Amino acid sequence: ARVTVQDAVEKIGNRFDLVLVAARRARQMQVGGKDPLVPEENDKTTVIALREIEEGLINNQILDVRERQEQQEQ
Amino acid sequence: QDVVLGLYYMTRDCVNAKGEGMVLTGPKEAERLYRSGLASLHARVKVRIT
Amino acid sequence: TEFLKPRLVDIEQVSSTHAKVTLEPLERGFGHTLGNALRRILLSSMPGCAVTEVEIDGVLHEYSTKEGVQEDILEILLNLKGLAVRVQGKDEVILTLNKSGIGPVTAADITHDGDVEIVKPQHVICHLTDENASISMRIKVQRGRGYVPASTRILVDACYSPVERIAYNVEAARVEQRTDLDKLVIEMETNGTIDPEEAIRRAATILAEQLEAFVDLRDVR
Amino acid sequence: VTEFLKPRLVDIEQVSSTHAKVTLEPLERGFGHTLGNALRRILLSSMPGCAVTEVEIDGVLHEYSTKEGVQEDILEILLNLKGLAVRVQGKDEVILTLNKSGIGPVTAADITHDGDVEIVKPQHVICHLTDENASISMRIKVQRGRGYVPASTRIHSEEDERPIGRLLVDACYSPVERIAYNVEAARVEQRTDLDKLVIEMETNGTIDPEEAIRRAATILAEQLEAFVDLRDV
Amino acid sequence: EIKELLKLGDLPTSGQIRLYDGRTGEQFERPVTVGYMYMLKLNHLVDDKM
Amino acid sequence: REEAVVWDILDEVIREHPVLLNRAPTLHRLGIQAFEPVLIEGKAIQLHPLV
Amino acid sequence: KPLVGTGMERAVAVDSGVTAVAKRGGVVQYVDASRIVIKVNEDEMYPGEAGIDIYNLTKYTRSNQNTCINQMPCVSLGEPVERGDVLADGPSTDLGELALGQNMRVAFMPWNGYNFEDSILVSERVVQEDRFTTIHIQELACVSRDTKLGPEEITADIPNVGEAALSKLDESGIVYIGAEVTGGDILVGKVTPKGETQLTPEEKLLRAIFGEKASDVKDSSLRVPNGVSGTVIDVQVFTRDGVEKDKRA
Repeated sequence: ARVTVQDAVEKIGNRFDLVLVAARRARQMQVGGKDPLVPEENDKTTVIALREIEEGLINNQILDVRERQEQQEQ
Repeated sequence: QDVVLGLYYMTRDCVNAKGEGMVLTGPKEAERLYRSGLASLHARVKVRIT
Repeated sequence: TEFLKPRLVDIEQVSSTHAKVTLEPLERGFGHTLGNALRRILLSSMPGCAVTEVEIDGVLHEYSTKEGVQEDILEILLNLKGLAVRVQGKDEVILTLNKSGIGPVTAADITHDGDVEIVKPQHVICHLTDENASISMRIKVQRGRGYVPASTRILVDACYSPVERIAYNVEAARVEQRTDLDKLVIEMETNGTIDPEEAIRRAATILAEQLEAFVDLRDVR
Repeated sequence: VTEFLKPRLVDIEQVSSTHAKVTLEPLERGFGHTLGNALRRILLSSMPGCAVTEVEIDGVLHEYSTKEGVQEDILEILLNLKGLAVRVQGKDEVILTLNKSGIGPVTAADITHDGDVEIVKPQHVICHLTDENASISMRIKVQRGRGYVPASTRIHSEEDERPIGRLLVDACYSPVERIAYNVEAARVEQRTDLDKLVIEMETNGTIDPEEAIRRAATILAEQLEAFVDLRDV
Repeated sequence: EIKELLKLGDLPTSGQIRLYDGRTGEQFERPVTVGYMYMLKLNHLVDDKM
Repeated sequence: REEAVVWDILDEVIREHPVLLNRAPTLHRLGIQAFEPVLIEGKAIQLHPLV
Repeated sequence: KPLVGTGMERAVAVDSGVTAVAKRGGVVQYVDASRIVIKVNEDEMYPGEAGIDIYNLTKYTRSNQNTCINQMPCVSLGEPVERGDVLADGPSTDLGELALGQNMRVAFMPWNGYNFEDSILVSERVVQEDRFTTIHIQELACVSRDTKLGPEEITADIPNVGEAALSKLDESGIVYIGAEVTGGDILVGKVTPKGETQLTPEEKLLRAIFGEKASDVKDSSLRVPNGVSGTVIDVQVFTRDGVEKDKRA
């Protein structure tokens, strides 16, 4: 479970900003804002966020849109 | 010294095998090898490969 | 004295040809016991109804080429060894073959009986026939176990068990006090005649009724 | 398949004192090696057995100190009582005494023969009796149980805070030492598919060999019950 | 003068005895040199480093 | 006191957590590598044979 | 003993130093742990009233790097002993030959990957037989004398005592011989009474709450740290002129 993040290396052009994207996703997944779509088989919230990045439903742009729509609704 | 040794022994060809020249599919050689009457050397035998 | 009975999941896989059963948890040094028991109880001695003898009309000698086949006179033998047709009522029956035209031999074209039940029409016996008609052949099946290399003249290996590969994996368990235990994962593949869990049940009945001569006195509660 | 050929026990021999040649004449195509490989590993892995668990010695405090009037240390005496073999039938925990003073070696039959304690070895070596003064009073506890359990597991989940004098012994039961088996050709005038197998068991006068093979068959019959009688989770 | 002490005590001169398996119980290949040598135990162990 | 609840919590935490391993002489960059722990009886770690 | 020997291990074992050498010996009259007496010889004898050579064996003593020294008796009652040979076997010096290793069954097999790059495989028989089992005697020496305050008494019925330590001490001071040590327990206790200091009244209320001895001493007993657990052997603290009461010394 979440061995290599090679799919995000193929999708997102850089892998060093991928760590900041994954931390920004995982803090929102562990505090609140969106329910986990991946069930907790044997993993924690950061591994679920990394698997959601590996599936290809989140990147820097989607998290920027999410941050702007969370700052707009306040 | 262990994995290379094992993959060198199980893939080394040698003559005078037990039950020579059998025509057989892919996974059925593990079916034949585990019980009895088959060596791992098994030279010059044409079988199925995908 | 005391032991433990496992209560977890048993079968969660694709029920067509894959089989991965889980046995957690057990006792230390016993996954190998059940593995070595089921392997030699299901692999070497298991009844079946596979193809024993194939007699084609023509040359009664080696590799039988140029007798109504084009690409290979030996691949049809492997295709008939891969086919498993169960027999319910009788013991030994002989089937024929009828094919017309150029194309792959359809398994549904074989004339079946009440006890003859083909497992799948998609099995191709022969592929390339460059002739307007084909030559019939006798296919005799038996109910004998003991898959051995055949050395009996007048020819292919009669298959005993419908499975093709058996292996087992031993994994540690996460019980509270006992750590080094056995989680038996049996990876075994079946061609698709009978479902694999009933084959595991048949090996279990072999191991059960094999040992009923020693559990007579005293009674096992 | 009508598998009616069942193995029966027959003509169990006994050569000197310990190993009993248990013979199985009805066999099958290839079930001899399977039955031997299962039976030896199940018998050597898990079977009930009784041996010395701890000893309370009157007149000493700990196991590292020595005792007067003997030719053997107390820790070596506990290691020799670790290899002491005895069987019990009535209960599980049996406390046994031992009191003799004199000149000469002591035996295993020196202790009090009770209805539950059946001492099988006459020539066991314990610490000797040197000259005129050796007050040996050992309270040997024999406990029925299972395979090898260390002393730290015995201390764990047992809050008693034992007094000084109770010396713990590592539970080295070892009921069966070696099992040698092979496959031999069976009786003539058959279907030319029968074999036979002989099993030697170093059960050293503690557990009966027929009881041992029936216990092994019972464990192998009882551990296969996650099979055919199956339920959904 | 070592092969004669081998074959005196009912042992082969090659010093190789065929071993079976403890996990699968099957027969191994060509026989394996077994014996009894003089072995030691060092000071360094896990109870003074963990 | 080693009750079963903290054994279950230990099994839950150790199953999914990265743990770094390294050597006290570290002259390569390959020395510091993360892995996943498993409760194994004894008090000595094992090292993976491809490491 | 080494089945694969050299031949010079006899000269090593007779000159190792920790042995029981023979000087004008003979028939051994009495064999015991740290007690062996020898009958006087009639042929080779001294004119000094037939002095008896008695060897005191050093058994279960501490060596360097946490090693137990033992002296296993080899001779019996009523056998003549000549000159040159050994009478008692020392640590790993069985029968008068140096044997500091053992002999177990060796099979040369790469088995199941458990022997990768010249490893060692040990089964359960070696664990059950308790071979290669050694005894580490750890020293826990402490000082309770000649500080800058004054003379001290041994442990003075020290406060901050546990229930297992109250079950360990018989009367006062050092615990009973053969007690158990698990985790942090009071093994060596000491006090430090001051002559001219501040008596610190702030902890005085603690003296009213917890502590048998007055808490103004502020002592620190040498407890057993983590990683050390076992059983004590002997008490050989101190010898000096003008012996005091000394409940355990």
